[PDB]
Amino acid sequence: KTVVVTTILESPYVMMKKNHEMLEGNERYEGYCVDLAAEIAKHCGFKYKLTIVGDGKYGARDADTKIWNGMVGELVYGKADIAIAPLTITLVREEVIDFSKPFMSLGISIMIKKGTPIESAEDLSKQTEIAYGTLDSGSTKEFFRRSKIAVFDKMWTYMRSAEPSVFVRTTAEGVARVRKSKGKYAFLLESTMNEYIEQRKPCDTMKVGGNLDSKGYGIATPKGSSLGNAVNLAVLKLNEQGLLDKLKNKWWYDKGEC
Amino acid sequence: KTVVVTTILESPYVMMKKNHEMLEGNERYEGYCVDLAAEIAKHCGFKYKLTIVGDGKYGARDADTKIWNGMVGELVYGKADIAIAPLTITLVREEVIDFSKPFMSLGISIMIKKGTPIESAEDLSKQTEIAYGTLDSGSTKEFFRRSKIAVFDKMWTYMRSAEPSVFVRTTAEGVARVRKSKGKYAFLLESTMNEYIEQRKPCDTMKVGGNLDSKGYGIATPKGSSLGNAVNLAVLKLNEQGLLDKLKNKWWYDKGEC
Ligand SMILES: Cc1onc(C(=O)O)c1C[C@H](N)C(=O)O
Ligand SMILES: Cc1onc(C(=O)O)c1C[C@H](N)C(=O)O
Ligand SMILES: [Zn+2]
Ligand SMILES: [Zn+2]
Repeated sequence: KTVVVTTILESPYVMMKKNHEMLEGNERYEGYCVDLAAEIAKHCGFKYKLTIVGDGKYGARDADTKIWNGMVGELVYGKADIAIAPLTITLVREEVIDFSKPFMSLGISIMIKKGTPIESAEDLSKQTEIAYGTLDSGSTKEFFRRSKIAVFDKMWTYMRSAEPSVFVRTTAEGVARVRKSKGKYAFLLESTMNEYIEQRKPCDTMKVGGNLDSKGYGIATPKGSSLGNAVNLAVLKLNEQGLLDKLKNKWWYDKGEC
Repeated sequence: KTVVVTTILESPYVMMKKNHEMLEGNERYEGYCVDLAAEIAKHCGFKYKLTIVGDGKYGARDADTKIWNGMVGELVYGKADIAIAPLTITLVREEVIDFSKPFMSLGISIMIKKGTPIESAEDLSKQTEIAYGTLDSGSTKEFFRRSKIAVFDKMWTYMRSAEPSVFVRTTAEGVARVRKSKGKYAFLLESTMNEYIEQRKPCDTMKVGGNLDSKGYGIATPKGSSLGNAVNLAVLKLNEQGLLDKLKNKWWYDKGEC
């Protein structure tokens, strides 16, 4: 009866409340996706339980086991009823799970420590001094690996065989690496996260150039799930009423520190 | 077995070629959606016939008869198998037809004749010498009618009662009205069209301010159509491969004349 929602601890989408240890259930969490989940559930008429994905991953199929990990895996193997998180709609995922229309629009972007002499993906691909990588088990990494576009293919060829590994387990790891490499490391991540970090202390990173592509986040459900239709219509309704724009302003800029 | 595609004459999505009169069938047309249709048909493996929507409209429901017009209507009443055009994904439409994930992201925008003292929707709403309206039977008009946001709610109350009518039958009429009103008419239309016209002679218009919202265009099919699934996956692949971005650059800026 109670809908099991899988999500991920990724600021500002889902974060632990400062006093979480003294709270119970859903009240332990706060953020863009926590607010969105409450709204979706209310408009669809269901009770739910927020659960943090076990492996803390978004979702990718292991090439040798062919088993899906992350929130995608939670949906595919029946551990969760729905995923409400900054989960990117992609072809490989849409083949195994359903997605509502996008509740957020974004694109792969470049994050640099302020002062880094880099203004585009082309700038990165033509140099070697500054290292650059992406998030593991994410859609950005999958994008580069499967891209036939000149500049991106070249970037992927470098990243896949760069040593030490230029990939990170979480965005927080990528951000920290950018901040500590004194401009010698650039991080490729979605514009949404890039823009968020750019508004947080110590205000030493920035998004440079335009986005490399265009995509969106969607609320996901198991393939053929009955919840799918209601959830999709709810997302459209909430977007048309400006709720999503309000949540973005609330968590990104109203609370900005820079 | 030939798929009947309903579309609309809206540059640069679908336009008649210069020598269209000596051409036949699909060959008569060119544009972003013409190229998209060919790609979709190729990847989904079907032959098709492009047909221009009879009433030249996108799609809205008549409040009294409850009858859908435009391309939406042709899908709903079984006149076309698919709609490949700059058709906006909205709640009221999704309730009667199916939409693929978006192939283009955009938002409502403000078109002004260069020099017009307007920088935002708030500005328009706070004044009256400059009239403004939108396209009839389109998603922008519906947006304003259904929006509960203060500023947009106010703008709607004004447009719905304005006399003469501030509404137009086609974007071409709206653009023409802007160009001939010596700055006394502002046109509310989607950013895609606004940005296109801004790169067209006589280069006397421009998009001002940011978008009023975020939405997307989707390929539409009759609710429950067997084609929906393949088409949706086709759109996702084309976007990930960079084709959609390629077509945008091809029809918007590579051919810009300003
Ligand atoms: C968040 C987030 O921020 N940046 C990324 C990325 O993959 O670069 C992600 C994960 C991505 N949305 C996905 O794999 O769904
Ligand atoms: C194109 C196009 O460009 N501007 C508009 C509009 O409704 O303002 C439209 C129509 C809209 N995409 C729809 O009603 O689907
Ligand atoms: Zn804690
Ligand atoms: Zn192709």
